[PDB]
Amino acid sequence: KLLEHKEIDGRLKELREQLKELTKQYEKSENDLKALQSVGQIVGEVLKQLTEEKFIVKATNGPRYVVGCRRQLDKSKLKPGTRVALDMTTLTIMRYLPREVDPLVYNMSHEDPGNVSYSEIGGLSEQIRELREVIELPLTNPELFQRVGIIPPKGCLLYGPPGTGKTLLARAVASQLDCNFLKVVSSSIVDKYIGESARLIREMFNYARDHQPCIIFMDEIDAIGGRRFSEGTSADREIQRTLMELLNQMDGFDTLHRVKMIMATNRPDTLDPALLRPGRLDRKIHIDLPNEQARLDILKIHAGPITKHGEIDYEAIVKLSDGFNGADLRNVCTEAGMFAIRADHDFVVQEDFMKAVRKVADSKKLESKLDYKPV
Amino acid sequence: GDLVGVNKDSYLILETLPTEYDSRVKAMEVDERPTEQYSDIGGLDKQIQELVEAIVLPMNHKEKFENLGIQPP
Amino acid sequence: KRFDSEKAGDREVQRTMLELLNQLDGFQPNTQVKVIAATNRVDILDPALLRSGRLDRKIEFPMPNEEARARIM
Ligand SMILES: Nc1ncnc2c1ncn2[C@@H]1O[C@H](COP(=O)(O)OP(=O)(O)OP(=O)(O)O)[C@@H](O)[C@H]1O
Ligand SMILES: [Mg+2]
Repeated sequence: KLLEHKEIDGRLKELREQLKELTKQYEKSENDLKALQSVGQIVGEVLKQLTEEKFIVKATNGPRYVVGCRRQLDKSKLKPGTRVALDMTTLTIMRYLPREVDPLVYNMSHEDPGNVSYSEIGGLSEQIRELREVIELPLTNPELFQRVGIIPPKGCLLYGPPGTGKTLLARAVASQLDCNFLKVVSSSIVDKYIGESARLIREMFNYARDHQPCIIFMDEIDAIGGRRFSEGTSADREIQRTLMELLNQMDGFDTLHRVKMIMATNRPDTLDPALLRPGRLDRKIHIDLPNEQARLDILKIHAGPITKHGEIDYEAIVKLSDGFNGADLRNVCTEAGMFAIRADHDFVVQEDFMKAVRKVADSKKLESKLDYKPV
Repeated sequence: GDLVGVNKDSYLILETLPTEYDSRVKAMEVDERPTEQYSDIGGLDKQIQELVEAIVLPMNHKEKFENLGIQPP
Repeated sequence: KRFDSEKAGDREVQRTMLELLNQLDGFQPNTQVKVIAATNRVDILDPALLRSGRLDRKIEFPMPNEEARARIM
């Protein structure tokens, strides 16, 4: 009846639907054209101001300039040492910025998808308490030590034979504590440039100083913590330079506060005598080979989840496995599972454990049995 | 730490590039697969069986492992 | 093997070896790549490389016997 406009109304509706996208496209084009009418600014550091309108600033590279400043900008925030942005054609102060954070330190700040807890580690229930006595209680209830009249230690190191559970304990501590944490390997902070090696460590200590509650953990300290050579070769005294820089950063002319460090190595003979001095590494922690009860605990921890069948006797396994490690017992479980894999079975019998123990036992003949102790 | 292409004069990001790898690392990947078969090796049956059950097997038959609760070597 | 000295030493290769050790097992577990290694003199090799979690299975190749020699010929 009144549909004389219905066709034209539908045409108008379709045209409006198209105009919606045409206006989204016009907006996108407007943003694209607006964005491409700006330029960057150089970054530098202020040193001091000569007069009301003249400052002297240093870029990231060498050259230093005598420059002016913007009129509207506040002049009460420009203390020496701050970071500023300058125009690229007139070199005038335009804006001040907060302190830099290195991408390396940002990556080091948070990298831990693991979620290991205290239930997965066994046999060393005393050393874990000894370690937690350093980094947990003083950071939360600090008036007790002040009441007694002492100061809690700062750092500690863990040593022992390979594969006794040091990095695992460090992972558990890092994954079960609510505080800022840094994780790094000592062999990944070295590069061929002249000053980068000693700059990275200074940067990470500055970052730790900013966020006052932090913990620093460095694995394989023997990479850069070795003894200092006499009549040594070139390209090797740079590592020593980094070493004494580190020795000065911790327990140096300026005191550290609310900062703790953890180090791990499986042979502490080669460490410098100055790095082991009390006042820098206050506590030495030993993680020795497991005992019979410790071996039984580790076996019960690792042999649990497997789809076992029949009756199991851990006493013979404990008696046979002597001088083993946690890795060795995990290997025993894996080899038992492998013997189960052969003969086409889907369950495990204690005879597989008995076979796997003696299969693992003879592979230790070709491995040295030396033990090293710090001195 | 990302790798970006920037305008030469205005200094603005124009596109994002894939992560780059060292040439020496890239040059060590195999291209022409060898043609040697298992049939031309004699007197090493135990070694072959022990090696194949730890490398090839955990790739094509992983379902045989988690069904038991054992991690591969 | 590593060692201790005070007149001169060899430490760069030891640092690369330490990084290689850290790649296997270490702080970050890896479960997508497999490692095969070959050598012909084991007594001069660092014990940390021979740990059970880092190199799990160890295979030894004996000299061929009579039948193996005939098969090879
Ligand atoms: N007490 C323990 N309880 C359970 N597992 C343990 C224990 N000690 C060691 N392990 C085993 O050790 C394996 C790896 O050990 P870890 O990485 O801690 O070695 P490590 O002692 O730091 O040696 P290194 O760094 O010198 O090679 C873990 O996967 C775990 O199964
Ligand atoms: Mg470790």
